[PDB]
Amino acid sequence: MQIFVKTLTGKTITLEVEPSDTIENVKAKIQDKEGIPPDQQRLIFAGKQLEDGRTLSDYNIQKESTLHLVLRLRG
Amino acid sequence: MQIFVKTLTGKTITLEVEPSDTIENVKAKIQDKEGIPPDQQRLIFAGKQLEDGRTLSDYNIQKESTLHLVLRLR
Repeated sequence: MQIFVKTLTGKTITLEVEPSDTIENVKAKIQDKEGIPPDQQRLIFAGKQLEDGRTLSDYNIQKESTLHLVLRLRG
Repeated sequence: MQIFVKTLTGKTITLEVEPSDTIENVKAKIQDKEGIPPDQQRLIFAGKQLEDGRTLSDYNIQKESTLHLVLRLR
């Protein structure tokens, strides 16, 4: 399925994910597509900071939902 | 010299740079520190987006200046 990923600047990309992906898998797919380390990715949906071990579908993330990405600057 | 680099939420790093460092060099220094690819970085100084082949001193970025970093999602 396709979701959107959006930063605080409004920049938006599309990302192919599976509903059964863990958040870690989602961050890995962002890293593959964009080169951003997973530990640098804070992903937010509907108020909540998304946790790596949880699954997208369990957060009721939907087809064409948008995750918000914030840069962590962890290094 | 030291400069600061900040995200839109206020996350801050320092970098060791020279006035003659190109913007490409500085992005590569950020990649070294943070793992972020240079072509994924946009750096801004006091409203002005910094261009890869120019140097810090071109923008009158002196010691202890702050730059802001955003992702390009390129």
